[PDB]
Amino acid sequence: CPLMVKVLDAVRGSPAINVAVHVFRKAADDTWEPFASGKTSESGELHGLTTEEQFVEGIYKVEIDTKSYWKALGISPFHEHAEVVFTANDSGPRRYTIAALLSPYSYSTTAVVTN
Amino acid sequence: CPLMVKVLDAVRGSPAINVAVHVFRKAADDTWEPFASGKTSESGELHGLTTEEQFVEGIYKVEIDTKSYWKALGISPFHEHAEVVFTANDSGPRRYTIAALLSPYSYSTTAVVT
Amino acid sequence: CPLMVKVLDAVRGSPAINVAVHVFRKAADDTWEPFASGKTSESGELHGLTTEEQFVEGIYKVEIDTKSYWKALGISPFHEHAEVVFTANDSGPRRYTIAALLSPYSYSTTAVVT
Amino acid sequence: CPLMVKVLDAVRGSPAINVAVHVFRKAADDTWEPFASGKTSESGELHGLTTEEQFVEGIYKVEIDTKSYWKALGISPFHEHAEVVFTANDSGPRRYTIAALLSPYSYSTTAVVTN
Ligand SMILES: O=C(O)c1ccccc1Nc1ccccc1C(F)(F)F
Repeated sequence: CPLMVKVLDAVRGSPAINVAVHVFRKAADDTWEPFASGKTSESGELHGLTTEEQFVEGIYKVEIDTKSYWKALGISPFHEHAEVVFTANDSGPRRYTIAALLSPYSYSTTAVVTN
Repeated sequence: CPLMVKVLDAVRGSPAINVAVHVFRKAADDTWEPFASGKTSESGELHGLTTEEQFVEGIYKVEIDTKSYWKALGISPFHEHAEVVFTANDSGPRRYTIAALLSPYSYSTTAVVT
Repeated sequence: CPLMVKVLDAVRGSPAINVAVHVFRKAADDTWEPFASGKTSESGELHGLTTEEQFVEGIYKVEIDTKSYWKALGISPFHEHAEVVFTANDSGPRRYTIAALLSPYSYSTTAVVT
Repeated sequence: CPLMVKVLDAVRGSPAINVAVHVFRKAADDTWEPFASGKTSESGELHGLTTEEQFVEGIYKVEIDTKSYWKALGISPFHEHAEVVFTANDSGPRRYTIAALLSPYSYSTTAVVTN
């Protein structure tokens, strides 16, 4: 699993379940083309987004639909979504874990990169 | 000052100075059109981006060029930049403060609306 | 104003008002002796805790009563309080700003030293 | 595993390895008595701190020796350590995951509580 996304809820102290995640790859014409998508599981994790063969070097954007998540909980969020943009595999294949901690008016995101 | 941006450095424990910030407004055709831009001051703050008259309801994107900031410090950052996308509600007198705490592989952002 | 505290609310997107803050200094016998205290203002800030003369080198602990803050809002918090323990170096002119972003089950704290 | 601690490094984008962790329980005399201790593994995690039987209701303090961690990396940290104080099991046994994201002058901590 070269790309994994984990989302936590800072208000309820639990994984953020059923959060929609869309991944895009910057195309040759500087356009964002759909790469993969899914929803976080009961553990707040999303696996199987891509394969080592498909996950080539490039600039990727991980969009986390935080707005819909908070709306479903009856909380008016500030952000439309949380975006994480990064260059991947520019120096060989790596394993990426993109994590996000969500709050209605704030979010923190970090990345753990492994060989 | 309807919109203000503040950036901090979590590695050095100081304001993030000279950080480029670009603000965009979503156009009728779902395109991001330039709205305002500038660089954070010595206090890591950026004021005077817009006026109450110009800052109408809509979806705005604040792009913080974090990559260039870390590069200038000799640190390889993870993110290309930090983006904050939000809807300006306008309902009632409101000042928006977008703050971001930067680390090489992480960043936290919060909004203070008063 | 050598030491300043700022607290924000990540749930409501506003300053954390009326938050009790207690500052302690580690005594010669490794005990925490009261140093200063107060409550955050409408801007979520707390100034005038000490003076340059009184704020000598040493280990300080800033305790933020986060529990009471969330209780007053009807939210069951996880932490008893938020503690920030640091050493005041003094080496060179320095102002310390301790900031904390609060959520019911999480909090982030950073220090800005200028 | 009723109590687990996970520590990440926001500067290197990796788990924080070999971080000393001390857990204390507030005694009847308002004193902090040693409860358990250990060091994070290669995954930045610390398991086996206690058992369901030993982890009774009470106020616990998880002290993460962040200072030593940054010192070993040649970085002058701001905090002496990171402390997480919370009441546990006050309404029945729960599983607690205490996570911390570390930076030289900042740290974020969150808790994930499960049944
Ligand atoms: O640090 C400050 O002085 C500050 C002042 C105004 C607004 C935000 C600020 N800091 C900040 C910014 C983003 C995420 C967390 C914090 C924290 F944790 F610091 F609150």
